[PDB]
Amino acid sequence: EIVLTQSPDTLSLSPGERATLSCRASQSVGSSYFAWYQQKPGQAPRLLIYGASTRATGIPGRFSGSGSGTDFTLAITRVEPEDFAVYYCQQFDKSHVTFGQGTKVEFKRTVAAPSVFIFPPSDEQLKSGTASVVCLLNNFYPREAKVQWKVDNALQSGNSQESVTEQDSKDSTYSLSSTLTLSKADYEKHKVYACEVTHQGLSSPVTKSFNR
Amino acid sequence: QVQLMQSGAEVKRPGSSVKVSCKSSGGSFSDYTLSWVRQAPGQGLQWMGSIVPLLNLVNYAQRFQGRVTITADKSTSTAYMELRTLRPQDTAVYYCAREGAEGWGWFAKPVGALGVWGQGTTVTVSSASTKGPSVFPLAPGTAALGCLVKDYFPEPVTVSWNSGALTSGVHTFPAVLQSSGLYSLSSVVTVPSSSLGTQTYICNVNHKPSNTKVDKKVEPK
Amino acid sequence: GIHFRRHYVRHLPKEVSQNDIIKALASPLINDGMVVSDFADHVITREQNFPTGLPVEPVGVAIPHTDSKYVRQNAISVGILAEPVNFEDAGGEPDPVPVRVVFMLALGNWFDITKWLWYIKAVIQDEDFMQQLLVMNDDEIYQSIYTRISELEVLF
Repeated sequence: EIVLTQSPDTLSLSPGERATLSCRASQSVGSSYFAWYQQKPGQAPRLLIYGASTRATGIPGRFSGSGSGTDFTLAITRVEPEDFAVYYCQQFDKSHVTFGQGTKVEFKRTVAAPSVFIFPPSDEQLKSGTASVVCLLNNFYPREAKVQWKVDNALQSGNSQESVTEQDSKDSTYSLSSTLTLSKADYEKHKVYACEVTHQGLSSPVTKSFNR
Repeated sequence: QVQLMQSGAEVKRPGSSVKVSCKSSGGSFSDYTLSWVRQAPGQGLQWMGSIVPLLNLVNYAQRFQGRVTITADKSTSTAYMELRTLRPQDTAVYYCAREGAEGWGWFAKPVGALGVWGQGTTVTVSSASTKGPSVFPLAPGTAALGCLVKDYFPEPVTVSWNSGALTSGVHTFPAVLQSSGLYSLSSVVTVPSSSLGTQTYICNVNHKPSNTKVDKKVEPK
Repeated sequence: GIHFRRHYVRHLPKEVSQNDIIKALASPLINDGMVVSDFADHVITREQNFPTGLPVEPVGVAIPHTDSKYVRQNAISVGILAEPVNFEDAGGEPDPVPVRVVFMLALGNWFDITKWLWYIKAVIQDEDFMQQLLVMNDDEIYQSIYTRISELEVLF
């Protein structure tokens, strides 16, 4: 089939900059059979450009598609807060449809350090027989942050899960939540529980801990 | 012009089948192609098949190798999508889409690209059975607190704070799938430390699949 | 674009079968390199399990075609029948469509099918023109169809 490769994976810019998205094809696609789509979190995709260069109805003039053969380009002249989303290219030239992997256009702000809060497991949860330790990283940019768990200064691995919120429309920052899962018995055999956080906006790894 | 209304969310066991329907609205039903595109949680779009109802011509993504059957009921203007022998990796949002058209009425020129989309149907494939969540408090310048919504199935869970009267600083994180097959999420809120002793904070958890509604007051230990 | 030559229009005599109709409307496309040599049998095979009879109000219209992999270049072949020849209904009705106008489609992309049914809408729309198709001669039908479809897509 015809493979579509989008570039870049993430585009980080402030409102007002030009946004240029590239879609490369492994074979030539007819311009009549190429289309761009926009998808916001929680919603279905929306048609932006069809026929490689024609705007769908109700799509503002700041969107312009171009290209032919194997190289297609989507341009956004002055990016606006409602233009930040994921964009997919699509072809349907040879009786089959393929999409690109998607390009997330994110709001670019100044570097922001995260606030770290560690939460010991609640009393009613230990009654049930399990111990969950939560490490919260609140309002940071960029998204790239690394959390690490240490019990009695012993690095943990394979017993925790992470979750990152979408970019907040408030301050353009991200938030992260990690959850260290332990049995009730293993939670008693240790004293100190810590979550060490490394981020671009931190001069050194910040550590928040508590004593059981 | 055209509206596509799909059926509700579905929960199925691995190896079973799913029939998603999609009812069309104002506009020629048979003259334009209907397509089905799915999207796994956190991933991209995958085409499954297209159908032209007027000629009853269906074109499939050959990667499914017969696992997909797409039919169209012209009398009720409804298209159907049947995915058999389901695997856990088939968990995705299944979209109904109609190709766009330049103009209006019977002479609207087909465009090819998908201009009209359905709201999407969530299909969860898992061996887990329905379970309501248990809610544990995350007890607390500025301070943080929250509630842990652990061990529930299926998605989704809606979380509010003080019956919606608290929306500043709230962050409900996307749920994680645990090794047991049950989901877990966290909902935190940053508040002033000076309010801890005198401001009530209540996390409202509603799990519609199990009709479970939990209110957990959060206080410092 | 799409190729539409003068010899792609042809009147067919009486007592012709459905297969002879398809074979006759495929000869110009085969001789011009628009399709594979086996294009006639592939259209016959599709029409048997995916009929293309359209119960148009003036006269019956049929649109026999096949998959795109047997098509080299986009073209249409028009055949005017002397007597009504039944093509089973593409809708699903248990009774067929008495057809007098046949459009043999050879498109290179499955997703253009909906766009080519739209071109035939521009020819089918005029009731009086469908009546004239049965009385006009060969070159009269070609000029009228060429210009009517030329108003949008590129021809020849």
